[PDB]
Amino acid sequence: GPLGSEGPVTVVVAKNYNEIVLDDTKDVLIEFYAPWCGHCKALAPKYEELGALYAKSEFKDRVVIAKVDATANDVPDEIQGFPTIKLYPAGAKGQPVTYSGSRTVEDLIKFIAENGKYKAA
Repeated sequence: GPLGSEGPVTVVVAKNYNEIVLDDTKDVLIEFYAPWCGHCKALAPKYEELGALYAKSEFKDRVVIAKVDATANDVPDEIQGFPTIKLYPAGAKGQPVTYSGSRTVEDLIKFIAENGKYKAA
């Protein structure tokens, strides 16, 4: 009620980065960004919306969309910059998709269900 915002997306830190992305029993969506980057700010509200969208509405107990920062944490995966979007298909621990630049939200959603093994959408 009084507090509806705050903590909208799932949090993934080096302390639980592996346990999460590893979870093949469910759909995982990790997005890396920088707290100083501007382009990331615009993608912040977008990725945050769709995140909680299915995270609780459709795949409440099947999908997990979290966002990590390149400042300090696990992030074993390499990055050219940051504005990155990876999707781990449930059951396929070796087929993470890599976005070449988010253009819209409709594309990010259709991707999770397209590349995602669980079809989180």
